[PDB]
Amino acid sequence: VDMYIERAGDITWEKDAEVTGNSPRLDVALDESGDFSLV
Amino acid sequence: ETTDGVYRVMTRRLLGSTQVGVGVMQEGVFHTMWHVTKGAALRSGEGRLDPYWGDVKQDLVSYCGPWKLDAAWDGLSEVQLLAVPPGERAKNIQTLPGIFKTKDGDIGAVALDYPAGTSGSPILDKCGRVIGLYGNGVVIKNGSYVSAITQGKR
Ligand SMILES: N=C(N)N[C@H](CCCCNC(=O)[C@H](CCCCN)NC(=O)[C@H](CCCCN)NC(=O)Cc1ccccc1)C(=O)O
Repeated sequence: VDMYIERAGDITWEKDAEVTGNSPRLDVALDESGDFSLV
Repeated sequence: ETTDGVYRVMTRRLLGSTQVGVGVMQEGVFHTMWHVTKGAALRSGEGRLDPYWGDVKQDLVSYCGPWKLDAAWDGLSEVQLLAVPPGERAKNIQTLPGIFKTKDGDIGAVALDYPAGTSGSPILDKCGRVIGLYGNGVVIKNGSYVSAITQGKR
């Protein structure tokens, strides 16, 4: 009813994409409501 | 339109047109995160997509069929977030996943920060396969955001 979708592109790997972001290892828990929290 | 690809999830119930999330159409099934639609039916043009499966704890939901995406991070190689941010064009962001360590096992995580309306954007491996959805995560001691690589079961 109230929500609709519209296409935004193909699902493809991009050969010349930018590389960024860290790779942290984090102790987390997942509760019954689907929220992660930091341990 | 059941055309494969990545989609914005929009609503007109607030001010103007507002993007609440993103999802993946594959094999006639639309895949997104539960907190985006809250399991509500969706429109695709004149047609209707009814929910089929979902799970609040996984924070995933599928429409028109069961979950189809079964590729998984290999634990070693870099991936690409295909970020679809509100009002901005889709762009691939390559990164090396970190790791959420949980009592039930480890899963990959991407430390990339985007508006909440980017929830549901797919994460891809080098072969172009969707290895999970972006948008369920935590906030680190630095104040930055880290999302799990949330994948369903097929
Ligand atoms: N740096 C940031 N927050 N980036 C985020 C990026 C959002 C993209 C992901 N999509 C969401 O908007 C999801 C939606 C909620 C799903 C629950 N199943 N938010 C999150 O993943 C986290 C959950 C933290 C749970 C801690 N127990 N909440 C915040 O970050 C909300 C928050 C905001 C500020 C302080 C503390 C929490 C943002 O710009 O909102």
